Amino acid sequence: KLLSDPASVIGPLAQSMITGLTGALGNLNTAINQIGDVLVGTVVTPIN
Amino acid sequence: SAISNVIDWFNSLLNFQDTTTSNQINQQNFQIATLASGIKKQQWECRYS
Repeated sequence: KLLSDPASVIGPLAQSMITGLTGALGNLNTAINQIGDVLVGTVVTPIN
Repeated sequence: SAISNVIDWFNSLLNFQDTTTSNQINQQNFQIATLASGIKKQQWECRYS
């Protein structure tokens, strides 16, 4: 069951357990926030 | 907050857009009117304006 369908057997787990998931989400959210902020000013260091 | 800031910036850009278009139309019409009107011959130089 763990090989085929790991849904029922494995319970809910925190995003922080996944490697780099929180980092990617934070990067995307910060990019969106910077996109919003630049249009009104508040000069900030660009992400990429 | 980012989407709200984008909304505000877009509204500001639209305001600038309409103001600039209105100013362009007004300036061109004013120049055309000034060119059309202007100096007219006095009464003694000729009868007609």
